[PDB]
Amino acid sequence: AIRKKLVIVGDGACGKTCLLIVFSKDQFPEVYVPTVFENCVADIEVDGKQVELALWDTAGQLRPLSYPDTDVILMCFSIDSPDSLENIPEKWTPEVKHFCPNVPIILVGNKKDLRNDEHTRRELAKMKQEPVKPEEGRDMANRIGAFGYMECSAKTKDGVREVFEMATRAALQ
Ligand SMILES: Nc1nc2c(ncn2[C@@H]2O[C@H](COP(=O)(O)OP(=O)(O)O)[C@@H](O)[C@H]2O)c(=O)[nH]1
Ligand SMILES: [Mg+2]
Repeated sequence: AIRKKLVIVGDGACGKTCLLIVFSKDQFPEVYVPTVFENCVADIEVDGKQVELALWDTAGQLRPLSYPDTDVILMCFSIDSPDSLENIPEKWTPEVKHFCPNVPIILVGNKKDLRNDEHTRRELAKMKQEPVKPEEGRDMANRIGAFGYMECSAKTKDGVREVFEMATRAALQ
């Protein structure tokens, strides 16, 4: 199998750990771990090629120790948090491109299921905000030079497989 290292970064609580666990175990977690700490390698097949994908979780609140030899980056925000999106160019892209200057980035909008959630929309409206729109994610992907923009929901599994398929294709370049 082809072996590739993936590192996932982004604001705390934007769904990184749940995304990794739903992809690798096909089950939304019932217990809380800040970062995946065991069994970090998942299999995936892309265009006939077997690829082993090592999944490196991070705390988004030492962290640069995860960056060496990375083959692809998942840079995440949450669709229920316009603030987590604004931290993409202000915090995460400067850090990732410093330690991983030419590693491909997939920009990922997590928690897609909350875009139409009424509690989410009510909480954001009291701050004069609304959920991130897909056109905003695409614009940000252009801004930071990401290989692609993907939306997903770890809760519903919608788009999860596609995120990692796109990341693997980017890593194989
Ligand atoms: N509604 C919804 N909640 C999610 C989703 N993914 C993760 N979460 C919730 O969001 C919280 C933070 O998730 P976590 O993966 O630990 O975030 P991390 O700090 O970025 O690793 C937790 O309460 C999760 O249950 C999702 O896709 N949809
Ligand atoms: Mg986590």
